[PDB]
Amino acid sequence: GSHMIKLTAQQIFDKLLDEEKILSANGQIRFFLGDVDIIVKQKDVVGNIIQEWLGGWLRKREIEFDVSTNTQMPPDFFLNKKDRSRELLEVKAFNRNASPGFDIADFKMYSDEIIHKPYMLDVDYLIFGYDMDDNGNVTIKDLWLKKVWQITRSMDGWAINLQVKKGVVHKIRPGVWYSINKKNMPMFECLEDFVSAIEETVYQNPATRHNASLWKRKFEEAYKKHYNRSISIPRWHEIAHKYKKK
Amino acid sequence: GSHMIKLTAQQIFDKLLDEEKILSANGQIRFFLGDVDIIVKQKDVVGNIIQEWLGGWLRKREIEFDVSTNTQMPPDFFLNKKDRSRELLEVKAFNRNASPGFDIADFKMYSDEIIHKPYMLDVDYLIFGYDMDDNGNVTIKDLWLKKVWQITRSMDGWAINLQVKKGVVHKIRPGVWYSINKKNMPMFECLEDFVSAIEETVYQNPATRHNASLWKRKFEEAYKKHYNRSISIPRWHEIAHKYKKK
Ligand SMILES: [K+]
Ligand SMILES: [K+]
Ligand code: NA
Ligand code: NA
Repeated sequence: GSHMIKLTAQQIFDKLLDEEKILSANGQIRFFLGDVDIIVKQKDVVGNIIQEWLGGWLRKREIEFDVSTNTQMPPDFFLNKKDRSRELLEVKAFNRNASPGFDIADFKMYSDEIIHKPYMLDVDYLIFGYDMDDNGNVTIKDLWLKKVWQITRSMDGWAINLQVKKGVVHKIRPGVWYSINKKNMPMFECLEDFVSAIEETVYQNPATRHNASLWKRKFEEAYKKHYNRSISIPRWHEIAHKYKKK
Repeated sequence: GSHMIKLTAQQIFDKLLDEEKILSANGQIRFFLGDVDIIVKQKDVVGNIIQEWLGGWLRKREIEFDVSTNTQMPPDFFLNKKDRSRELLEVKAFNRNASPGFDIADFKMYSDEIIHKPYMLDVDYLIFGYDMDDNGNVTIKDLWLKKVWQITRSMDGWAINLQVKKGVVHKIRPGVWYSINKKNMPMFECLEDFVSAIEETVYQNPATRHNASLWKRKFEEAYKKHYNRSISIPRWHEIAHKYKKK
């Protein structure tokens, strides 16, 4: 009939890698109508549909989950139906030939979110590095399971890597975590440093400066409630050198 | 092996209607990867892919054609490989629940094109009125084969229905030819009236006014060369009443 198992993000990662054999797998978008079917070669559609496909893959393996009603904020899937603060999964996809084109989240929303819901910082990002050839055959060249702090970095002029347009801050932007090329700007080494960057960015950004004063304390108390454990966020000025050039 | 037939636009229209049974047919976009396949419910992708599907349908029925290298101008298919001025096919698709969302062509380009290539006015438009339900099943609710003059009309403030933004003319826009509701603005009754609208629109539009003086003569001579037959384009002022309100 129906025997539904509960899985974690690491089990899903490992299952796709070993059991599905995702790295060697082949796939393609296809449109059927009447008695004719054709390949579909629209390249931008692949990234939006991998998330839907994992949905179908989970649902076909009887794996237990809920879906997120908010597209703007993480997560995409709740892997624990009874605990919606833990076992949280975000699916991301980008064309592997170029740098990662996905966004993490609007900075203003995310800086507020992680005070109210610090457990969002422990969301797992299942990232598909996909590729589509000229014939339309889609393949997953790379697959990753990473934390938000593992896929972001600092930038020039701001504490965290941002999308800034005409001096106005928008979305937190990912770095190139996978490159063996050792740049002057590496990814954040730990959660505390990422959060330290967020803290300072709150003050740097004129839009979010109004709630910069209390931010550190408010976050550390909120982390304590939800995790029953203190966390020490270093000052950005002390740790900035690890992530900048000079 | 391969027995390839030559068809005309009306034969293709009738074949789809009776032999394919397009009106009662069912279809859907679908993404395969590994061993999981899912429905794809992105609604904007359907319109772009019907054109590709007809390509596949022609190619699977051994039907002879060439494809157009220019997306901005008609046609999409050349149904006569030896005569690329005749048997020209444009495929259009719109969601049947709303009014037609497709464009005919940029007006500046099209006003110049029909002097150099008057045979473009005899292009056949195979128009798919499609629909996608909540489950993702695509159906062709209506199918039409029409001329450009049968799917356009006048508007308020210009001789032909246009997309105007801040007093700047862009694309020729289709009317609602299919509606049994008899509006004050009907579609053009014949080719000559459509062309009369184009002629006047050339002068009305400040961008194309520089070549408005000679336009009528230049067009009528060009029509004569290509068709070996004179054509009389009426003055727009005389016929405007048929297409306006007052
Ligand atoms: K997001
Ligand atoms: K066109
Ligand atoms: Na979400
Ligand atoms: Na074309």
